[PDB]
Amino acid sequence: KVLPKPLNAPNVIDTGHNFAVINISSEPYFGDGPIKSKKLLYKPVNHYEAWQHIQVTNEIVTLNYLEPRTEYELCVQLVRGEGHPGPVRRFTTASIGLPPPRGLNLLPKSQTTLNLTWQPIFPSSEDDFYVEVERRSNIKVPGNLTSVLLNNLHPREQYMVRARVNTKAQGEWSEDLTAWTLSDILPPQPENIKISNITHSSAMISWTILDGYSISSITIRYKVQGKNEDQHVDVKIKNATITQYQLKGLEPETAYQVDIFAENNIGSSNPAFSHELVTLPE
Amino acid sequence: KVLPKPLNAPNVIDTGHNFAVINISSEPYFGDGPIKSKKLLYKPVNHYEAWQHIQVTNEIVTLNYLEPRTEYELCVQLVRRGGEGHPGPVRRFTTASIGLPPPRGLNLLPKSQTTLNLTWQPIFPSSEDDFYVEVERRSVQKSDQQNIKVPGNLTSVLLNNLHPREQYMVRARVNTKAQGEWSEDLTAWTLSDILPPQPENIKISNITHSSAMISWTILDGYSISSITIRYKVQGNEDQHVDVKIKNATITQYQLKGLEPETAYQVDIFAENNIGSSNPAFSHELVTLPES
Repeated sequence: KVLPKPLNAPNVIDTGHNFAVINISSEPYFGDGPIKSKKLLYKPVNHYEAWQHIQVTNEIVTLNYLEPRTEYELCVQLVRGEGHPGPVRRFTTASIGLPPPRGLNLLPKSQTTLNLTWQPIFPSSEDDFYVEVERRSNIKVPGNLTSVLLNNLHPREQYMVRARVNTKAQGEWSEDLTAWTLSDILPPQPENIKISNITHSSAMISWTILDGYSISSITIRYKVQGKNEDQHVDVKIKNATITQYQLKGLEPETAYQVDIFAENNIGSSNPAFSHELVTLPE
Repeated sequence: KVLPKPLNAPNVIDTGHNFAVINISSEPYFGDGPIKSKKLLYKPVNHYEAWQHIQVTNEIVTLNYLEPRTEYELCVQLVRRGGEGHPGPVRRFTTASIGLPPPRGLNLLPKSQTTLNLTWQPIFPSSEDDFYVEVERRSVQKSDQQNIKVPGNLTSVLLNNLHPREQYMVRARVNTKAQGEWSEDLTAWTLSDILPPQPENIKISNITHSSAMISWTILDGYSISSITIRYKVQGNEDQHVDVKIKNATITQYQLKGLEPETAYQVDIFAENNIGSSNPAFSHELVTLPES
């Protein structure tokens, strides 16, 4: 009595990202009936492990608890003991959405050009991928790239850009990245110049700058009041987010001339001078 | 003894706006000398009043206390050593102009992305010189200065050929041959060519059960003329409220009359000549309970 063995490989009916629905194609078989038990054997390809299995009452079965984008192999055994496995079916599960690229940075390269960069990407699957970049009013860049040049923009403009990673699935959008093109003109001077916490040795100085002019740096020049002074002091603040400063080491009962500048890709601003800093006796 | 009278008119040799230097031209004369005293008579033309007079010891006198751009007439009388003779020929001269004050009601207003219009009240000067208006356009750093002269019968000058979203300093003065006083600088922005950035630095503080204080920052230079604060109860909704602020210098706002223990969706917009900005959202408006 020849042990029965299916004619056709199992058929995949519906595939998800975590589940596969299979028609095991038990019948028709070759050999002698009747059949008292049908077994579907399944296993992720290139995984060194024993085959998993379940008994199938009928013809249709759903494999749950699967992994994304994984290829699985399927075959069926029938019992009249156990016979030879039928033809093998291979299928791959579905892609899930990828999170946006890491270390996203949008930076000015010119007055008409922004550069968007991200960290190199290592997916959990061998999907072919590209990055979709959206300027918020679309350009598709090959996934082997980590930088995209956004051209033909206008000087002194503010742009918002987001990205996502596309395979077959569509990716999760990044949060917007806001950046400015470089300025075409000199920056405006610092504003709201107040001086507080005067001592005999020190004083606090604060200001605000206007956004939109690519102000990358701030110079605070101070100097003892005289028509005859051989020395002045330039403090150079290369991070234009700092908006206050403690002046220390001054001379008591002394009048100072304080000037505050702001610079960008074009040049410096006019002096935002302050009405006199005069330290206290002692 | 035929009474002595000068033959030439006095000569004006220097001229200011408040003074005149005169050679009285006493000699040569007609008649019989010698000369005991010389007298220069002078008067503002078209002034119904008596002639003023000054004694001149020698030949050169300096008339002070004069008025700007005023026509005067001069003549000289002589006394001999042994009364007063005929006045000599008359010399007319006009004093010099002083610098006029700047135009009044000065106003600089943006008309387009590339045009500013400068206006002023019609000018009625204290003299009758042919005058003009000089308009000086500079940048904030006083870079590309452009001077334009406009005929004095005009009250408006269009300063086109500029650039969108830029600031310009404009001052004016009224000139004759005497240069006028420069007016105070007027600064104005050209109209935007693009939509305004959304307001930023949005802060919601002083939360109560009834209110809150919304602060924000907008960017100068985009010709932003209005601010819209739109808030609804978080939920579709059958109603919402639009606070409309026409003074774009207001950066705070006190929302009042708010239901206790409730969540609001607050959006803030910026409006200019091109249109409206993207909304500046905040889900952060959640009041405190009646307690």
